Amino acid sequence: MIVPVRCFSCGKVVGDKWESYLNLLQEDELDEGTALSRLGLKRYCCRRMILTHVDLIEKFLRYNP
Amino acid sequence: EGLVEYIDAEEEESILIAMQPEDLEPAEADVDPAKRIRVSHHATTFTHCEIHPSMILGVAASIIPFPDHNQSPRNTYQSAMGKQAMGVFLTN
Amino acid sequence: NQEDSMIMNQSSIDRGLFRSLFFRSYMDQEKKYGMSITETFEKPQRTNT
Amino acid sequence: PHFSKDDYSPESKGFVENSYLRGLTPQEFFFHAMGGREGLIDTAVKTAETGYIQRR
Amino acid sequence: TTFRFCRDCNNMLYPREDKENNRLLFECRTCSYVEEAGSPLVYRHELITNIGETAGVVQDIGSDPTLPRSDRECPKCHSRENVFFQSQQRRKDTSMVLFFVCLSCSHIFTSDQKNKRTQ
Amino acid sequence: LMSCISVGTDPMPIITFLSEWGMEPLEDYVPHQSPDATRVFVNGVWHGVHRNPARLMETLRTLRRKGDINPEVSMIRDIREKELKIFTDAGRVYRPL
Amino acid sequence: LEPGHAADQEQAKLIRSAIEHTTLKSVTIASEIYYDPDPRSTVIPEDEEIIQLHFSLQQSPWLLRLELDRAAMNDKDLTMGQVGERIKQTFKNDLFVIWSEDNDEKLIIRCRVVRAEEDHMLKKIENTMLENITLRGVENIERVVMMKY
Amino acid sequence: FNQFVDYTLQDIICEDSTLIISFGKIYVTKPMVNESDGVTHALYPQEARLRNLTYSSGLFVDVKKKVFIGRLPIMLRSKNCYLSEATESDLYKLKECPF
Amino acid sequence: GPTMREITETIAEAKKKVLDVTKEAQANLLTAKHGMTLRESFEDNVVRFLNEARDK
Amino acid sequence: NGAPHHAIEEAESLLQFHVATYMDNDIAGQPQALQKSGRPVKSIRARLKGKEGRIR
Amino acid sequence: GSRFISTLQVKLYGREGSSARTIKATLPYIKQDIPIVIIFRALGIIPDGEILEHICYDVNDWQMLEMLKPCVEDGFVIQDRETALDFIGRRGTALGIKKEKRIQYAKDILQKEFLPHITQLEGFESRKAFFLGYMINRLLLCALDRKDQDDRDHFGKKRLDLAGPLLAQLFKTLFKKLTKDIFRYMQRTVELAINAKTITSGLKYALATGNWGEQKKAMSSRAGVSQVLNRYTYSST
Ligand SMILES: [Zn+2]
Ligand SMILES: [Zn+2]
Ligand SMILES: [Zn+2]
Repeated sequence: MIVPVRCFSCGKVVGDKWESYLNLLQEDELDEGTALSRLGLKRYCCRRMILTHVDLIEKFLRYNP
Repeated sequence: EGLVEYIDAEEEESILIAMQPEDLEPAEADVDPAKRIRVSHHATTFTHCEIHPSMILGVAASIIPFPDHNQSPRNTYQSAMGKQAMGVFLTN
Repeated sequence: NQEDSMIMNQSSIDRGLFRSLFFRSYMDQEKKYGMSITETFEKPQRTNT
Repeated sequence: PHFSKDDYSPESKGFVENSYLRGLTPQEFFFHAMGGREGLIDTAVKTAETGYIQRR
Repeated sequence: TTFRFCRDCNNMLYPREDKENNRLLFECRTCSYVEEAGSPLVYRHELITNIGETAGVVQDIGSDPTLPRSDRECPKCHSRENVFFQSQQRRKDTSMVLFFVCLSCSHIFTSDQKNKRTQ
Repeated sequence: LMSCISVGTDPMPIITFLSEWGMEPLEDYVPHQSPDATRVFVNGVWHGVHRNPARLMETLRTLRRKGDINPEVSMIRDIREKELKIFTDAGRVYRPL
Repeated sequence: LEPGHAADQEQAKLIRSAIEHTTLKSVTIASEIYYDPDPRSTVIPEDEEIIQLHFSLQQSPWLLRLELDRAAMNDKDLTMGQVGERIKQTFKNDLFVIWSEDNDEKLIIRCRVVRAEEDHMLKKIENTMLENITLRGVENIERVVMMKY
Repeated sequence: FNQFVDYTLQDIICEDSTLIISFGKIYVTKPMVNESDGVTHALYPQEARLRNLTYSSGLFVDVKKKVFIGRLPIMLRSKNCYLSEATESDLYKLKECPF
Repeated sequence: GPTMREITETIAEAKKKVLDVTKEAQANLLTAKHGMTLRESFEDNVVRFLNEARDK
Repeated sequence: NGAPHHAIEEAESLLQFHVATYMDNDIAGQPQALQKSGRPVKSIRARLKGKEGRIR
Repeated sequence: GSRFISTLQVKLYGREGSSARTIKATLPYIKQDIPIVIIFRALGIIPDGEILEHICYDVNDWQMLEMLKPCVEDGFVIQDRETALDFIGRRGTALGIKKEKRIQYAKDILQKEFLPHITQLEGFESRKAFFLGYMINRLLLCALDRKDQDDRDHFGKKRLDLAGPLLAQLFKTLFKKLTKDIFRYMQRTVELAINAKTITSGLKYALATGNWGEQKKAMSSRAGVSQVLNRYTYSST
């Protein structure tokens, strides 16, 4: 829905790292591999957390109330 | 532009289809051991070419990763389970 | 995790793994039996039978 | 339709040259699916047939 | 066998014996017509058939893409340009012999090594 | 995924086209005269016969490829069986190639 | 197989031959009806030799001719006379049977009826000949395989 | 569905039609709701789902010697449906999912 | 790797053993098995080779 | 009352039908005695007829 | 249009190795099977040889022709069009003696109910007699082991009736029932007001219940045509 607070597997906080991940991709023109790593998402459990996240909240927000 | 055509099963009986374009168009005048063992482009009478063999599959089996690496019934079972699954079905 | 059963990370389940929402919708109508006679949506109470 | 006529070859009549590790070809995949489906039916049919056999 | 019809009727002809002269005749049963026979053969069965073997050998045979090709030289033109089939006689017991058609002289030849045909 | 089902075309433009492109009407068929003649069928109706189907097919195939004949219309030529079957027909399952 | 015969494959072959059902239909290439009015001569020049012999050490002018397959006769290890005698006993004194020898280029059986509306009768005989008649073997016993158990 | 509404529907009217009184051009309205407390207004899918109404439109034929025949349930995203010609932003407003 | 080379070869030689029979039957040299069609006989050998192959 | 005698045989056939169709409604080559709904009507027979009958 | 599935069977009587292997055909509203040759004469093709030419298109095909030799014999007892039509009309029933009844009945069946595609129009005997011939030709090609028996399961010879043709089946049923409702109001007019509900509610019932048949009395009627859309996953939808 929205970026999970913390990695399921190890519990490292990935809650802050969303907007910053997206700016590394867009503005910095970085690839996902280096972007995740710059944010310091070291183990693949944490990488899959952000890398594979679908931010549907953005679609839901588009509806009226 | 007549580069693509619609073919039913009755018409299919009169044509000869190539699977891949590139791997099924020139002719012989090394090979990767890891790769699967393919047939031949020996037919000089090719009328049509397949857009992609994976288009033989439908919605359900199209979610199966590497189904060409599974026993056929195991794919039939996963075709049935994707319905018993869960997630966002619509944003509204 | 024997015979098609599996072990799951309790720690991960907490952190939100495979947790889902579930909704059920219940419905009703004020039916009109004959003429003027109608059902009423109200909080009822112990009155006659 | 991917084969020429009167092709009695291992490749044409459904011999799956490959392993599951290597992956099946499109032809191999379909011929496997053809035989596979016969399994699922035969199973379905036997579950029925054996049911009654047990009861009688 | 051959099929002959009655003129002035176009109806089928039935055999009749000319016992006095010992000869076969074909009479019309719709009219007074009679004619001498051509062959003494009247009926033929053919249980082990060879007719139907090379069916549909249209001159457009070559334009069928579905048909396979070979590089065998023709017994006539010696062109290494062919199209082949086997059945056409869709019986159970049928041999696997191949029937080659030339995309030049248009003559049919068999891969038959045991038998020595002409058609 | 790529499958589609024929919606239903009108056979009349094809029938009108065939007669104008070498189709003898069934009522004028003389089998002893035209013994190699290819039978032309439109929606399981034997309309007549054609003496040079080769050219007729060439014309029809490129007529459909141009879009002048609806792309959903199926047209098959079984050379061996001396037959040309056409389907304007609704309900057929087709794929693109 | 009989106790003292288990090892002998030839004994086994003999029984296979004795029990496996064989019809006239299975050995026949084609069946033909001709109008050969003179029993002493023949319109068919192949049979010109066959007549000359089976007429050295009154009949129907209509002839029923059967061609037999050498290959079929060989798999079923049959003789022309074997086949012939079987036809002979099926119609007894009602059908006149002559046949070519196991050497002659073409394997033929010539049949004439004994003693108005006669041609139509031969077509009935050709059906009884192919369909009805049993050469060797036991009925229903259709294919017999040899196995070294 | 589109083939049926556009073409097939007109044919079904004009094949037995006329009596002893003929049927003409069939007109297919956009989906509507003929309700009491009012008369009729346009019915969008999300409304029909919630209010348990049928998403169908009016059927009109010219009778010779115009006329309401009944209501044809419309297929969603078809030629005659409102969503067919609607943008991503229109759907989100219409509470309909773009997907 | 070498065991894969050995398999690829095993399948290959079986395919050729099949072709050799396929041409033998097409040349009308193949003699039918007792109580079996030439076709029934050929097909039996083919599927026997292609199975022998998978097993090896 | 005024028995037309070929209207009596009519009502008698009807009584025979309802007494028949009450015990067994699924009669051989005869129409089903369907409800208002068109729903066939449970025969006493059908109640006891197995897998879900009183017995089974 | 119409929707009248009258199926025609062209049977080859007698098994392999049976005398008198005759060819008869299943005619709609005609109680008995008619020998092919009788039909051809009832269509105008009267001399057995013209009948043969409509069936076997090659005079060098002695094999196929020997198979039609008994057919000709089977038909021989009927030699004109009237004799042929009366024979068919007798097999229909109704003791309709004779010209304006028996014969006219046969004329009608051949025009309207025999091979209803092609044309149901008057003068198309040539067309229908060639097609019957093509059917016999195809039949014999199989009996002679030339062609193979048809695959009843070939997907190309199958159709899938989607949302539209299904709604079309219903609209025809309902609008024709509405036509009857209109025709009843006109007769009642011993001298507008047409029931709109029949079409609205009709389509509603079927799409609701999934029982593709009018309208509460849907038996025998196709059930499970219309079912609620699955919404667990986008892909499951
Ligand atoms: Zn982690
Ligand atoms: Zn005559
Ligand atoms: Zn040549």
